[PDB]
Amino acid sequence: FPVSEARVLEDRPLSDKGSGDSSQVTQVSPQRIALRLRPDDSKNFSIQVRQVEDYPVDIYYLMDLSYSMKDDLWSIQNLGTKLATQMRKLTSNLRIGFGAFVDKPVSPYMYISPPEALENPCYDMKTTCLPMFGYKHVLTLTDQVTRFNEEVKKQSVSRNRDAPEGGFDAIMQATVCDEKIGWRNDASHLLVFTTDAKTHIALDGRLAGIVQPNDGQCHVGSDNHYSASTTMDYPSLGLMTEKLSQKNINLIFAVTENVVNLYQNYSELIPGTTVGVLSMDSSNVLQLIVDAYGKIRSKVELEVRDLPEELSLSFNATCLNNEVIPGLKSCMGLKIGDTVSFSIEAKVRGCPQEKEKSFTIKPVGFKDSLIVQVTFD
Amino acid sequence: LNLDPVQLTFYAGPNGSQFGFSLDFHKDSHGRVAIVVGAPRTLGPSQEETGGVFLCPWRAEGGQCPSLLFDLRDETRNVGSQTLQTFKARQGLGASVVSWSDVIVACAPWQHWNVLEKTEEAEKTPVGSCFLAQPESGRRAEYSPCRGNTLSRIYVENDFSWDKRYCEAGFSSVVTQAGELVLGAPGGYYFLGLLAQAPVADIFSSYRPGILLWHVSSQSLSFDSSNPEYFDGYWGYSVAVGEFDGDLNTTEYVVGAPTWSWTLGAVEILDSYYQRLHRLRGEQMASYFGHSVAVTDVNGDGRHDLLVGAPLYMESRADRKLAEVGRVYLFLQPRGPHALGAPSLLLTGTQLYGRFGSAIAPLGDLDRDGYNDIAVAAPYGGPSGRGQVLVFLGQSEGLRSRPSQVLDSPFPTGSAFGFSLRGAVDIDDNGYPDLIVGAYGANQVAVYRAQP
Amino acid sequence: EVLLQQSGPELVKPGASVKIPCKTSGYTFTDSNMDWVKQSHGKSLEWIGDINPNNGGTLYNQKFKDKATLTIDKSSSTAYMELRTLTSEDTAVYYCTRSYYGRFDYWGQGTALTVS
Amino acid sequence: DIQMTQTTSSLSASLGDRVTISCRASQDISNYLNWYQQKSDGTVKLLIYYTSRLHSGVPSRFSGSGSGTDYSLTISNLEQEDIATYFCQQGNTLPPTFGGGTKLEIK
Ligand SMILES: *[C@@H]1O[C@H](CO)[C@@H](O[C@@H]2O[C@H](CO)[C@@H](O[C@H]3O[C@H](CO)[C@@H](O)[C@H](O[C@H]4O[C@H](CO)[C@@H](O)[C@H](O)[C@@H]4O)[C@@H]3O)[C@H](O)[C@H]2NC(C)=O)[C@H](O)[C@H]1NC(C)=O
Ligand SMILES: *[C@@H]1O[C@H](CO)[C@@H](O[C@@H]2O[C@H](CO)[C@@H](O[C@H]3O[C@H](CO)[C@@H](O)[C@H](O)[C@@H]3O)[C@H](O)[C@H]2NC(C)=O)[C@H](O)[C@H]1NC(C)=O
Ligand SMILES: *[C@@H]1O[C@H](CO)[C@@H](O[C@@H]2O[C@H](CO)[C@@H](O)[C@H](O)[C@H]2NC(C)=O)[C@H](O)[C@H]1NC(C)=O
Ligand SMILES: *[C@@H]1O[C@H](CO)[C@@H](O)[C@H](O)[C@H]1NC(C)=O
Ligand SMILES: [Ca+2]
Ligand SMILES: [Ca+2]
Ligand SMILES: [Ca+2]
Ligand SMILES: [Ca+2]
Ligand SMILES: [Ca+2]
Ligand SMILES: [Ca+2]
Ligand SMILES: [Mg+2]
Repeated sequence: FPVSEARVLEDRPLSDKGSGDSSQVTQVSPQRIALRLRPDDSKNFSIQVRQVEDYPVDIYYLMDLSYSMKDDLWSIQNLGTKLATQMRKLTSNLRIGFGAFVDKPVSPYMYISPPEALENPCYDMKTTCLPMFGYKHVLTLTDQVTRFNEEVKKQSVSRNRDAPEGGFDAIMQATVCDEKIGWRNDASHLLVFTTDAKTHIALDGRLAGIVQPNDGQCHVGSDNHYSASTTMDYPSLGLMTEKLSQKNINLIFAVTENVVNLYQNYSELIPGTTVGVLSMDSSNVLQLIVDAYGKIRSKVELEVRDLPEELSLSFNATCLNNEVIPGLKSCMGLKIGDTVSFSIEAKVRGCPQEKEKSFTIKPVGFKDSLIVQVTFD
Repeated sequence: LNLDPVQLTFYAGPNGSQFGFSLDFHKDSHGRVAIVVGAPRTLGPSQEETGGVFLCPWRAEGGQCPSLLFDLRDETRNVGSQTLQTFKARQGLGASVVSWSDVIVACAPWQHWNVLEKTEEAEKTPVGSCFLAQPESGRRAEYSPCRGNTLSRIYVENDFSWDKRYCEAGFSSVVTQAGELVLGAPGGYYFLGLLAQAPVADIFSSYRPGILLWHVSSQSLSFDSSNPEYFDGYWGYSVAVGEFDGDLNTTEYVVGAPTWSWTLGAVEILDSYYQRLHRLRGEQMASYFGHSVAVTDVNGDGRHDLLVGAPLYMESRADRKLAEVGRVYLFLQPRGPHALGAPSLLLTGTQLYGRFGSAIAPLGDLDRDGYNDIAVAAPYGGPSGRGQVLVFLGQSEGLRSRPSQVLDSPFPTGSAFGFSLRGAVDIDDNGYPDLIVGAYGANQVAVYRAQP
Repeated sequence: EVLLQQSGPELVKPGASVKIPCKTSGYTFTDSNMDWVKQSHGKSLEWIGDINPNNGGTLYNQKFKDKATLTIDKSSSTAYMELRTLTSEDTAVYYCTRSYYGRFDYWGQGTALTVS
Repeated sequence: DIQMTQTTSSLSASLGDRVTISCRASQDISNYLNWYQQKSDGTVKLLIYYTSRLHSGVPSRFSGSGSGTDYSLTISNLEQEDIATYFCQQGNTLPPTFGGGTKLEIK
């Protein structure tokens, strides 16, 4: 009679520290499974992920730049130096970048009359401000932090027409442009998204005449501007949470208290995200990144990629040293260092017409992954 | 059930013009059902994309289509001490067309407008317009309800009250049976949304070619709410008409605000005075509950059951926590003592990012069994992502759970097939309504004749 | 002008059913439902059952659901509620209202019922 | 279900005057609330529906100004023909439950 059996392949030990140069710190074990399972059966396999100490962090400070945001360019204009020395004890070597956005530089989101308004939209107002930009990458993720406090002083706000902002055009380009921003692949990425108003979503740009839906490509050209922003719709939350996962990005909505309940509701639709509280003058964002890095390393919610519809799951978590919670994926309240475990039971359905497949049981925001080379004898 | 797609008829417009963005039938004086198709990117006389409308006659061979000669030239008028100025440039003349059985109300939401008084101006913005045209008598007539002339120095001193400059009126237009014209201006009152109801016969009567600013004096716009839920609601993004309050004289609008109450979205029902009868809040945020409303009796009880598209609705699966597929609601209007507002049926798409529900078309009695049968479209559904149109018959308690038949797009990928449908119009007199689908990405329109 | 002219007063021995007919005049019958309301001795009235003229819908109050077999006469534009197993506590006035878009527009007379 | 209460079950004021029939909803309903005038010896007819929509055959004095749970019928110029029991009906969720009934008295 046939029997089912499953072997590990790599199953390397979890790494205590993460300050190693290129030792390839692994935060998941095992790494490969050779699940051999008969039609209409189930054979479990247990994994144990871990948050390692001193793991590289990528703080890409993608902030709004509307006119209401000008009270905030005078606080951030010394950030980066403070963020380094105050995150230097929670990570060994971080890279900080800087994105920016207002909205689609098109009507009716921008003032296009009198013709001077396109040159500076602060024309009816007494002041002056830069023209509108959809998303202008400003600083690539760099190890040295004195490059960030210098490259924010050279930033100024641009004002729009409607209260919503084209934030999600920026969150998605910053996610699907790995070479431009410079996401360190062997690191955990925090996309601090500083805004103070609601954001447009897909099918929202039809007011501007834009109907081509977002496709998810790196349209940030060599000029470090979002090029196709006046001919491509905003990204839907569905097509944004896919990119935010596929690049292992832990989004941090660093938003204002008047809009927190708006984003505390989005972050239940985007896995692996945090919502903060930003003061009027954005003087707490230095403290807000850290509390959002201690609240996103306090969760190991497991996401599954390329799961075939036949191979169902029903997996019992393993929280702190006893807590077998069948059906849970979200052992929360963890620490920087404490390892957890999981007990995954693959519920196969029938005999797949393809002999072999493979999926991934990687945790959210971690490149380290469990690929399951499923086989069928 | 009976929309045999083996032999279509393809109507094609100028390449690169989005021919098929918005369409509607038009019964001429002889009963010759001719297709009106809106092409918001057709080149004008200045080698610039200023829309255009292609009154396609019904040919069993499809092909090209003669356009409706409209005004695509910028008009300026020094009326009073103000430089009234229309910028018909990128105006999308055809972004939403509709026909009142002899009149082609083809709108242009992104038609700008500006008035100057010696120093200042109204901050040129898309007030939109709706060019009306009788194909027989050929008498054009514009109708722009939001062409104000208040200087911008006053709007800033009124907290942007009655700031109907951003209207984009004609974004979604529907013409009632009695003869009104119900524009949807999802930028009116500073992106809070409004409607304009001016009877068609009273637009031709009160249109003088040459003067840009004029009030119809029979129109009736909506009201500028100050409820922070309404802010940035894009109210009127897609409107439809039905009968929801008993008086068969008045008609009730089915306005859909997709970004309502911080992106949640709600489809409001309101009588001819814009007093809210009903309001249907959406399930979850960032789903455009209300991007595409439709109204038809889908259970043969005499009540106008409305349908609400939620193109960006993220369903719950076992692999993806929330995989965006779209959802079409069905709020059966209760014939009993209770009230409309509980979603009777929840149709959900299958393909990720298919936007299942961005265009619903009340085909009417498609198989002649008494009950009307809508047809939903996923512009990026199907197993490949080239578009799809699903036909949901309504049996007795609302619609059928499973689509009767799907219409996989015959156009290449990117055509956005299904972005605009129309139904309940027999185009060749088989006795059965014939569905036509607007694939604007491929600059074509497909006609699906319903063989019995 | 539509009048929902109902029947007259009845008297019933306890434990025996009673039929309450509600004739409709003008107003083509199948436009709207034909609800029913019971007004007790304390002049507090709660409704009993709905019925759909096109096809018997029989939407009830789940409190009268047993002893209110609602019937209808589409052809003769009449509507019944056939109360059953009557008791001394269900002597009241039974209106024969019409729903129409979730209102109760038009009721008509009101059948006095008495149980001895 | 939803229990509808009219606190003042017996209101009284002089003729030609304005009085406001209150009505409260236990559970928050929308703006679905009818109003019924029942005078002596039956003959109950429909007043304003959907919290303010005058019926076809009703004077223009009746008007309602409710929203949420707190509903009202502010009758103006109380004539001799307006003394009756006024019932408020919820008509949102099955089953539609009427009010306690406000007796009116000319003083
Ligand atoms: C983030 O998500 C939260 C939960 O997902 C939202 O809270 C919800 O807010 C909605 C209203 O948008 C509310 O829905 C019902 O709430 C009432 C029931 O308790 C009901 O009465 C409401 O209907 C109306 O009632 C009165 C009538 O005048 C109005 O004053 C109300 O404002 C409302 O319009 C409505 O049907 C949920 O109950 C509520 N849930 C919870 C758990 O509190 C947040 O609003 C949301 N934040 C955002 C979108 O910024
Ligand atoms: C994940 O948690 C599940 C919830 O407890 C668990 O299901 C339970 O598993 C135990 C295992 O012993 C079963 O206990 C025994 O029950 C009867 C005797 O009463 C035996 O016939 C069974 O074969 C079994 O040995 C529970 O009955 C079962 N509860 C159910 C099915 O509702 C899973 O086993 C857990 N899986 C993993 C991988 O941890
Ligand atoms: C999931 O797989 C694990 C593999 O270790 C199973 O764990 C063993 O289960 C047997 C019987 O259930 C025990 O006698 C062993 O002591 C367990 N091993 C350890 C290290 O504790 C587990 O049983 C499997 N899941 C289920 C539901 O049986
Ligand atoms: C239409 O124009 C597009 C872009 O200019 C081009 O790619 C396509 O080949 C054209 N199609 C035809 C039929 O000319
Ligand atoms: Ca600010
Ligand atoms: Ca903006
Ligand atoms: Ca009406
Ligand atoms: Ca119906
Ligand atoms: Ca049918
Ligand atoms: Ca036909
Ligand atoms: Mg702003």
